[PDB]
Amino acid sequence: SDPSSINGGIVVAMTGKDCVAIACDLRLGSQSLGVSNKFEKIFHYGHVFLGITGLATDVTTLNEMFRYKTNLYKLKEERAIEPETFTQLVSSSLYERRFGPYFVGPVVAGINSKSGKPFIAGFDLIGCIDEAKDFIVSGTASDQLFGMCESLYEPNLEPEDLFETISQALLNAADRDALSGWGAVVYIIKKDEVVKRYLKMRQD
Amino acid sequence: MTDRYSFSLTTFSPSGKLGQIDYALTAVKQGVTSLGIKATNGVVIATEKKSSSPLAMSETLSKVSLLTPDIGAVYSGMGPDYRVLVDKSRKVAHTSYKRIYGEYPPTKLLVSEVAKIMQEATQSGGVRPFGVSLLIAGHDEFNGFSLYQVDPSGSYFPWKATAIGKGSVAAKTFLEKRWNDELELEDAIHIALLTLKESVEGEFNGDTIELAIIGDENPDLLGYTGIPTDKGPRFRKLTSQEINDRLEAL
Amino acid sequence: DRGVSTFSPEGRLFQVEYSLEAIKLGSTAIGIATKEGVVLGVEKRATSPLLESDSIEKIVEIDRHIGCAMSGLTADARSMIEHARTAAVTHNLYYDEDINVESLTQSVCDLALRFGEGASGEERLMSRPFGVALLIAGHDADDGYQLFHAEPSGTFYRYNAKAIGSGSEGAQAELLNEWHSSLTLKEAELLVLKILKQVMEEKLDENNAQLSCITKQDGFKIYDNEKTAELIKELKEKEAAE
Amino acid sequence: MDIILGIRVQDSVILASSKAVTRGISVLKDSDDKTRQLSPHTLMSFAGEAGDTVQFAEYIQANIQLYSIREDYELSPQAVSSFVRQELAKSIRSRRPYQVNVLIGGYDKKKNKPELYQIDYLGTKVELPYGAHGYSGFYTFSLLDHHYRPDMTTEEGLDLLKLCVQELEKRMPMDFKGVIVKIVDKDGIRQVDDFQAQ
Amino acid sequence: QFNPYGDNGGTILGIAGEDFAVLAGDTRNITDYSINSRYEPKVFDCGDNIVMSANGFAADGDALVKRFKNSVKWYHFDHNDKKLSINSAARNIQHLLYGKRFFPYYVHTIIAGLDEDGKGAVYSFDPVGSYEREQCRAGGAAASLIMPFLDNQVNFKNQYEPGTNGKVKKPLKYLSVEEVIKLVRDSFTSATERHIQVGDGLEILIVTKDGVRKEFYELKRD
Amino acid sequence: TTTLAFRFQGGIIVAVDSRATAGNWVASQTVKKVIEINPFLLGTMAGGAADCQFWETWLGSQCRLHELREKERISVAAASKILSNLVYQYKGAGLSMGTMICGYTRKEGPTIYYVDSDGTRLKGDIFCVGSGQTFAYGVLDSNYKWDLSVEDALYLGKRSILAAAHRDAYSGGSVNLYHVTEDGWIYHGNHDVGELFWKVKEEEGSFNNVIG
Amino acid sequence: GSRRYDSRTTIFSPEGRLYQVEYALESISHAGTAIGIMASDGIVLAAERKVTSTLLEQDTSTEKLYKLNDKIAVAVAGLTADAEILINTARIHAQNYLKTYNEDIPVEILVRRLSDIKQGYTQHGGLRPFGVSFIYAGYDDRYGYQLYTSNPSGNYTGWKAISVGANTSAAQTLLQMDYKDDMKVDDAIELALKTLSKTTDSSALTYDRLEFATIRKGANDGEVYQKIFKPQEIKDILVKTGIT
Amino acid sequence: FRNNYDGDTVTFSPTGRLFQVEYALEAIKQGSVTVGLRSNTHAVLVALKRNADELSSYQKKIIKCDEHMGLSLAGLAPDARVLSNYLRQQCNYSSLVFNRKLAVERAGHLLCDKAQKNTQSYGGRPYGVGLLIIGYDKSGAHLLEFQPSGNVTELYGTAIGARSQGAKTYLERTLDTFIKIDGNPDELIKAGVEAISQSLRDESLTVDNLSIAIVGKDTPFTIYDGEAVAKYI
Amino acid sequence: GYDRALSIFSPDGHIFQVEYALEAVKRGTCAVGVKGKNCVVLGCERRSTLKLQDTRITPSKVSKIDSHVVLSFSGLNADSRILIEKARVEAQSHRLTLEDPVTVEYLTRYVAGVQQRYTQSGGVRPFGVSTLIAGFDPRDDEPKLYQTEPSGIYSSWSAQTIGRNSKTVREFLEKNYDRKEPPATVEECVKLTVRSLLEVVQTGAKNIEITVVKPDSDIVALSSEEINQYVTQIEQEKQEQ
Repeated sequence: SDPSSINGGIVVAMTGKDCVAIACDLRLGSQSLGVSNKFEKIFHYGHVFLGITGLATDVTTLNEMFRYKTNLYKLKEERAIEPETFTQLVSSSLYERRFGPYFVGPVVAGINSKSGKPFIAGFDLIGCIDEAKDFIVSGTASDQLFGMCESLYEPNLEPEDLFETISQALLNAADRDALSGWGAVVYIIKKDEVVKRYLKMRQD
Repeated sequence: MTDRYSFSLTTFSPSGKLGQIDYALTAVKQGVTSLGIKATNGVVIATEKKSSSPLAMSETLSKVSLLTPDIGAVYSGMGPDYRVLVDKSRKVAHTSYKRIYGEYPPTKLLVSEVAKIMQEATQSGGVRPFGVSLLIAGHDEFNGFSLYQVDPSGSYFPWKATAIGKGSVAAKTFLEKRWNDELELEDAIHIALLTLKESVEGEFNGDTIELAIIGDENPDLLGYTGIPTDKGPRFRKLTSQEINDRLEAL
Repeated sequence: DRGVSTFSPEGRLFQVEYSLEAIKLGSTAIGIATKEGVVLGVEKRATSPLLESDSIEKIVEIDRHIGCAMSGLTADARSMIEHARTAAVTHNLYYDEDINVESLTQSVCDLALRFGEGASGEERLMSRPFGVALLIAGHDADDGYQLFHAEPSGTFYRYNAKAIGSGSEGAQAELLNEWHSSLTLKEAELLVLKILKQVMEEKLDENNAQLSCITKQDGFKIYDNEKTAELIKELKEKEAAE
Repeated sequence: MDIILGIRVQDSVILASSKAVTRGISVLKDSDDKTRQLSPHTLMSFAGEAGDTVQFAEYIQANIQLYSIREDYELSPQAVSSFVRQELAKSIRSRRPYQVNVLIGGYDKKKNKPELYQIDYLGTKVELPYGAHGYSGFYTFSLLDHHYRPDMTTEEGLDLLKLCVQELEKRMPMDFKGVIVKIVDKDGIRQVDDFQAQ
Repeated sequence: QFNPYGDNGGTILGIAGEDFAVLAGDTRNITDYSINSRYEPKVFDCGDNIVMSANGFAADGDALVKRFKNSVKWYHFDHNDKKLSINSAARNIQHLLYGKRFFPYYVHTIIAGLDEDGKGAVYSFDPVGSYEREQCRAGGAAASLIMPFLDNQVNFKNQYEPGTNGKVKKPLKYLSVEEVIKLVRDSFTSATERHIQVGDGLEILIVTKDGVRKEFYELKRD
Repeated sequence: TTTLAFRFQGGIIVAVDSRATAGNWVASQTVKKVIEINPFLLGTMAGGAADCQFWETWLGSQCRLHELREKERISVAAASKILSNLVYQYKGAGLSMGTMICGYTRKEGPTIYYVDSDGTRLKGDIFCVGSGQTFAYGVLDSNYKWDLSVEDALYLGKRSILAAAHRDAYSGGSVNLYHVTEDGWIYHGNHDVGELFWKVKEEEGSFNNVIG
Repeated sequence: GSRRYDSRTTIFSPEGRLYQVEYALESISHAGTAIGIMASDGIVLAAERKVTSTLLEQDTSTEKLYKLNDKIAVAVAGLTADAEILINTARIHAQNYLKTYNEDIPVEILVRRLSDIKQGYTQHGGLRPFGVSFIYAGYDDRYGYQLYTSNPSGNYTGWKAISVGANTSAAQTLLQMDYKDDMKVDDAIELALKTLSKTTDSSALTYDRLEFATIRKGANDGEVYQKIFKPQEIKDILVKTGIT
Repeated sequence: FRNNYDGDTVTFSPTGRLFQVEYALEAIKQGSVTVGLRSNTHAVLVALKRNADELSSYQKKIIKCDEHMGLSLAGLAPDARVLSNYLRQQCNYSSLVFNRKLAVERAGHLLCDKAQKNTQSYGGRPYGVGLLIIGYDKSGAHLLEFQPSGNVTELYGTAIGARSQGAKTYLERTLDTFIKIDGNPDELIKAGVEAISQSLRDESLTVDNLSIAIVGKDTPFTIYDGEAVAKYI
Repeated sequence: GYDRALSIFSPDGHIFQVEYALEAVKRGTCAVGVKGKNCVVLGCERRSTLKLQDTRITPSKVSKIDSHVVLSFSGLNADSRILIEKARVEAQSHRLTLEDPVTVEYLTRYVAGVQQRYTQSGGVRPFGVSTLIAGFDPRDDEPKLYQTEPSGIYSSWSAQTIGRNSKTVREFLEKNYDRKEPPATVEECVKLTVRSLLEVVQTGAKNIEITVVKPDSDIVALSSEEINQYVTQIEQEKQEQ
């Protein structure tokens, strides 16, 4: 019935000291049945990161759509799209389907390659932007994520510390949601490098 | 009724020439001279306000137009064709860019859009090419300042400085002598005024000359305060008075 | 230039008249109607000895009771045949009966003037008139055996006998003297074979000419080469007999 | 629903599909082949809504055969699965959606590896070691979760499926009348005519 | 909400004789429990010796008959005044009805005349075009009361030769126009007695090789 | 309604009942449920009377057009698929039809295709369609052999429809039989259930539960 | 009516030639020359910028070399604006293919599509053809390094080395003379510059009058790289090859 | 001159002429002759059917439009089929929507307007056929003459086609006589056959060559051909 | 919106655009086809106005429409692509609705229909192409060879040629092809094909490509050598006299 609760899944992003983190679970189910434990929900175009929760088919279609648009953008502009710009592109792309919306909860993370400023943003299924400086959450366990993040979060955390924070927020939220979990991946992002880590978690 | 002219009015001749485009270029040649000079911290575009009668109010006719807050344009050739191109350019800057990315387009891309509009009047059915050449000056974060020329064929090229119209050959030569990559905006304005003087026959003052620049942001021309990241338009049209003050140091 | 639906100072449609000129350059076709059926014959006229003659189809079935022969730009006749077959089959679906030969012809002729670049009367999308003429032969209970000549002008005439194509003026003159209200199907066959022989550039044989007929009993049938070969032989014999 | 199972072993993909076609109160046929060969090294099984099922399969087959002739080349399994996903994703938002679930088993001759794709009617695609559509998964995924190994031989794979089918014939309410099994590997597609008692 | 359909009552009856056919119908038109008219013709001569009646929702019945008569007219125009055979009219009517398969003419229609061999013919249609040629057929409000009677008196169903131990069926001797008219009138007097939508008047159209004739009889007006 | 068709040594048997209804009202006992698409093709009808009649008659027109265009008899596969694709275009609109397309071509041999308004198209040896299908299946399944004599096959078919006419309130009237061979179909008459039932009861000893 | 002013851009001449195509080709023959040379380890694209001035900003300029894909590029000879129209649709076709199959588009398929677009303006619509000729340089995992050419007629062909625009006759002769199947990218670079150097209608061949690009599979990686040389880079390679 | 202004219907010549229309009018003069005349009770059409060969039929020239209306043609037959068909529909519309028989006068106005559209727009061509319309409506017998130029006129009698001038003079002379032939169809017909034979020259009207049509007070529009016209030859 | 009549009749009854379309075919490279007793062979000549091409990728002159049918042509290359694509699509559509691949005659009739339509539709010019279509009907072993031209007219041939100098090569075929005894071998058939081409190609081992089509989707193209070998054996037949 609710397109947003058929497949399950969560995404969360946090800003730190000259860095950003975006993480997601790996589950893909069909109601109570777990189907795949390798369904990643984070993608990247150049140095800009996008996480998407909701109906799996739309998660996939949106990734293909944004790969398509950022590719043309690069060819015409002769530079990679920035976080702020891409956020506007997501928003306008979603509002374009105002009355036949994609059932998703997009999340953007990245660092402006020119100002070095960390950036994150969230959206509802029709494009409304939520530009918080601390964290953005999305998915079937969003209430839980808000709870963890509000409690665990603190400003200017170092990459190594932010990693522990984002991970604990993801993990414990996922464990109180039946449709979330089954593996997780975390992305730590810095102006120069990006590290991807798979977390060990409950498999039930 | 119904436009039944669905075939091209511009076609290739045995020699390989596209007649209508050549003829449009000839119309551009008869037009009043206009020019543009790129400095290290700005760009200047200027032309002569060839009033068609002393009873006419030359200010109600702008040959230099703002396209976006950081991009301006000027031309040579058919004034009415220019006017509608400006309307279309301003609109496409929104429909093909601002309503998608939430920011104004970089100079080269808007120029690219204008160029596309002009190319289409070269092949689409039932129309003639635009009889104008444009000089578009602007600024954007990742490319800095730039100056472009767009011809009736839709072709466009970047310049350090150039002139179009009536005495473009002589003016281009005069610019090649005075241009260097260290010029400051005020210097370019000065060079612009000197170049334009050779092209003007009668009166030469702030009421017969139209000149604009793309320089620093003008917070006083924004209209509101309270948002740090919004500093104002870089495009600014000089006043008749500002032009005269500079003519005395000619 | 000049519109495709322009009138000449004499009151004729240029394109239609020029269309008739193309039909005169086509292979000959002859049709003869008797109270025992209607015969249709054509000149294959292959352009090279390597061309497999039986792949030349200038006599086609429209329905069991209707057949037809063409002359002129034969490729132009396909959409006409398609339209005719559809009209016949459709009539049967709508009324549980056979379509009258005349009705079928009138329907094919309705296509004829549907040409132009924007003629005000409907939506005639076809750039030029058809460059082929047709002989439609068939049988229906109300008017029996019939033969019609359908031209690109949209007009059709019913004939007792008719020839179209390169040798039509000559062949028609011959038909004028040979035809009579009591010919038999056999006489008609030989008669078609004879006239074709007179006008054809090549020596008529079972490979460069083809016969067909339509009878109330067995419908439209295209004579296979062996059957016509015998009719050729039988003709030679009667001619050499005086 | 109908039974659609798939499993990727070491050098091949095995597809098993039930043979029954039931309409209301009667089993109309018990030898139905719920599969279409898309290309010499790509097979697709399907289950779902009565008419849409075959219409979709045949439509996809036609398009792939057309691509093969035009390019004189065979699209990789991943390419074919992506084409199929887009078609289903377009369909879910149209006037009347194709209610069809599919499994695509192919052997990629360039990588020399078998591949199994599971796609539902919404255009939801995922690549797996083994898959199933409908109620089948509820009894088979735990079996395979237990007995599956990446290095299994085509023969070990067939014994694994036999185990799955026996569980289905024991616990499922409907009589699906057995399955037709097909193997996809470096040599193409062949049908195991002897599974009625292997 | 708007309902595009209504029910105007009425009953019609068609019987085919060896060289004739009849199509009868009461002349009463109703709405719910009121009478709209005691004399509103429901059976029509459509030309070419064909009689037709589309009973049910009168507005739909009128549109169909009107469209068929016009069909006959165009048939003459497009086929050199050829006479429209009864079997051909039936097929034509099927396409007229099926043309509105998704917004049907709410009628049960019957046509009668002579086939091409001079024999009596009756055709009855489904609201969407299903048709069959028959010996007799009652349609409309009292069809359920009349048809059983016609099966018994016209086709001699369940009737056997006395003394044959129900081993020999009563032979199918065929009825004369006088004998048919009697069954029609009785069918309608019975229908008028038991069905509140039937009454006022009975109008019968008879078709022979000489054309169409009409007879009228009063029915109880209560 | 009860219709059936089956393949065997002597070709194909096709049998149908002839009752039409409208609720519990028996509209007709003399309806044709087999349409002779053409001298070599047969179509059976179940579901909407008009839907079947109109589209199967239309099918015949499309089959005839094929023969004029391709100068060759249409295959049973291509004929059944024409109806199947047509019906699929209308899916969801409310058409109602359960049908069998039966024919014999040199190229395919005896062939039967089941086609319904859901868009289902199936090739097979045996099919029973209609409200009485299960009753026919009962008698047909327990007496079928690929090696039946044209005579024994015709009877099984007739007997199966009879079984259904007896138990299904919505089936009855008479039985219409057909035999399909390469040279076309052969009509094998109309058999009123009224007399057929008693005859079969006495000669066969079955229907022992009814008193007669 | 309007028929009076219709030039009829899509008709045959009595000789069976397409007027507008032949005239568009004549137009192309006056455009700056473009050269493409395919080697064993890469491809080279080189073009002469037609008309220039001291004030022309060469750093921000591009009039002959365009990136279509990350693996495909084109060199242009003819009306720049007509070229941009086609370049943009080609960029779209490539992305559509990637979205459909999740694989980069094979070079020939993209080339055929663009050629078909050109052919269309040749048979229907009554519009003038595009006055453009392209040299496509691309790489895919089915044929490796490829070089194609397409002109106003919509016809396309593959090459080991080719030129379009002005003086192709003289240039083709020179290439056919020094080209060798086993060549290497660096050899190709030199052959390209030398050829342009001998066919230029200009005084000397300077860096400000050139555009250069290569498609190499940089050994230290394993993927394909497109390098659209910068002014300074062209100036360098111009000295090394001995043209200073 | 002419050559430069006769390219299409949308061009006026320097003297205000429309040549394409005039050329269409010429196709009428090349058509076979037909006559029309009426009294106060009946209207009659008489036409000479033309044949191609002595092996062909004589092309019909009279078309029925409704039970009370009909016409005869001269010129392009296909155009007559198009126009008569439009009239059949207009008569049809009038009956179905208003249960009214279409007035002959109204039919003439509809024909005029339909033809006019083809003389002012580009791409189209004027109809190249002339028509004589007869009918009996609520105001009696009527005869109309239709010209491709769009001009329709009501007359007591007239003729169009080749040598039509003969019959026309004869009718313009016989006026006072035939106009009074009331309640006597056979006489009005003979009066018409006599008028048409005033334009003969080639041959003489035969049985499979003559075509007659009549409509009147208690006479639906009916066509007589062959044997049925024998008693008038 | 563009619908000008480009193909119209001229006073003498000709349609010049169709006629000039044929002139474009006369200018195309030569193509030939000869049918054996159990096969059909298609040969084409390769231009030499420019040589330095990459044979691997350059589009070949013979195209498969389906696994059992091929098409070659003479005339404008770009135009042929349009017809080839439409034919390929029609072949798949036919398998989809009839559940049987197209016969060679059907496919030919379809391609010819497209060509005819472009001779009497507004706003378009005729295809400057003539084709040779060969193959084997499903489950049949009798060879098939047809030819189509700009007008839309088509027919079958024992052997035929189109393109430049086709006049010459047709003569060679008319007095070298016996219907009584067609090349009973794939080899002697490919030989007759190569011979006919040499009459006009003027020594061109790399200027002559051949494709052999046998029953049941057995289609294969010869390599330079395989062909070069046929040329060699043939130049001897001459010198040995």
